[PDB]
Amino acid sequence: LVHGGPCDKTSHPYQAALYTSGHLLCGGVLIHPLWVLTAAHCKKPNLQVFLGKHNLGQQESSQEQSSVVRAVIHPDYDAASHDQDIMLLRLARPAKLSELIQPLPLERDCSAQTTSCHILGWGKTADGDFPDTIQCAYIHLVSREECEHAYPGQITQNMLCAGDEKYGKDSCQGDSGGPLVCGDHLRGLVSWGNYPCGSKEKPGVYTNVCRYTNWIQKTIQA
Ligand SMILES: *[B@]1([O])O[C]([C][N]C2=[C][C]=C(C([N])=[N])[C]=[C]2)[C]C2=[C][C]=[C][C]=C21
Repeated sequence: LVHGGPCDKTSHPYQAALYTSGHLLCGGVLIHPLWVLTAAHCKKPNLQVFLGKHNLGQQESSQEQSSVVRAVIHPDYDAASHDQDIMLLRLARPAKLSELIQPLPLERDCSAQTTSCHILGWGKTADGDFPDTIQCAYIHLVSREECEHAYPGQITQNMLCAGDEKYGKDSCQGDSGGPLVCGDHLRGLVSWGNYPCGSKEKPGVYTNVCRYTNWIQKTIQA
């Protein structure tokens, strides 16, 4: 997460840390006591979901860990374009809910216009290093049109754009599948964007969570 600051330890109960081969691969959102939402490109062997995490370097009294029973990738994911970049992870055990582990409600209405949002994660920072402490950034919902010029012919009804004009706060490698929270509701998931990370000109591209209400429910109820 570029041009951000360390998060308030209490402001991210819904945050998931996805691990593979012993290193942080992705982010995720606890959306149900048994389910983590993430990006589909995060499908890597033997995923280990860590909930209630703040510092990845230290062991914490609030941390909980779980293996993945099932990883459900949207049937229409196109890895070349990131179209339908959504995955559902069935936790081995229903997560021990506390004040530091809580599900986050998803924004079902595609109409909703709370441009005032934020990103969070453990992706590579401005110094080029992976932070042990989770990074935050307040950002705004960038226009369909600006994305249509920043990214020529690479935006669909399944993608949302977000960024900050003044500082250029953006998501980066390691933040994949992390939440875009708007009005205390999940609006999107870190999918892709610009290199090097920075939303000055070219914003960050996110998965459009509202487009997947019926898919998520039909996968949770299966
Ligand atoms: B993952 O964490 O990172 C890459 C994609 N990285 C990325 C994310 C956001 C932005 C942005 N907003 N400018 C740019 C680049 C893909 C990936 C693949 C497998 C596992 C994890 C990731």
